[PDB]
Amino acid sequence: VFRQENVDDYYDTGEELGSGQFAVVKKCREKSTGLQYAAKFIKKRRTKSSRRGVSREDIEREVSILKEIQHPNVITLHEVYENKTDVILILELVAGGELFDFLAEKESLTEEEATEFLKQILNGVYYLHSLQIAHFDLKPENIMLLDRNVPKPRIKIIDFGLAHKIDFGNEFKNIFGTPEFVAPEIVNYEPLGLEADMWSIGVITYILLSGASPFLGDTKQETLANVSAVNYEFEDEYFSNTSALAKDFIRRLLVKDPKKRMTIQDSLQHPWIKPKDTQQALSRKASAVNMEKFKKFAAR
Repeated sequence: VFRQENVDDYYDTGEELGSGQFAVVKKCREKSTGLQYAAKFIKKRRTKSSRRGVSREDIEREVSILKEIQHPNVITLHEVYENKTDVILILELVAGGELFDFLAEKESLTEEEATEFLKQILNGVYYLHSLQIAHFDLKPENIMLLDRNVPKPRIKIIDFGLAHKIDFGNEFKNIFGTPEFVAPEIVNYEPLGLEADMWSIGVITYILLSGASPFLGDTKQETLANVSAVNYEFEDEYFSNTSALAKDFIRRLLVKDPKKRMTIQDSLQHPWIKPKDTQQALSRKASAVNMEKFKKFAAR
């Protein structure tokens, strides 16, 4: 059971900010404080038999995950309402748009500058994993900015509709997510855990440095074969001004066996992320993101 009052008693709701299949997001303003939020209206599935709406079980999972988390790089739940047909999540307002679109507006980006945005994603996932929460849905459109018009912008990780508590005593298996971004164990209906987020971080980093999707094929089913076999390459047309350390980073994340894939702790320590000496910090300032190609990717 959630707040029963009419959301309109405490909030002035405004214009639409987007819409998944089962949700509408509007801008809103809390009457008692004048602060701005965003109200996500999730459609309740009313009859078990129905394909429309979201089950109570899926909403309660999202909400109790969201209630549980408090960190500068993940989105904050303010408050939760419900009525006959919806569950209404009052969420923090993330106004800066997708990180990839903002990066596409620069004249260039060194591997050094890129690592500073990526450190923010790494910190968010670090916090999550330390609470045994797997996001299960990391992809660029879920990496946002609080505010784009400031010196050093803050990354916000959004969208917990797929997130789960990993419980030590029981396998979790499922197929879900976007084919280009999901790990092999997801594709193959094998046991899942925190390692899937690590594979998605690999896919994101690859795209950030090159503007190419590592596993994207000509049809959905080709993309899945690509993922499952770990069929990827660093082709020179894309990666020829990309350092050895960045390549090694991606390679330790894009790995079929999840027990052998890098952990979140391991990756905060990797020498691409934390240089150990002058040669390593040099060649990271010296290396550039492939900007011409990258811009094209955020353009599609």
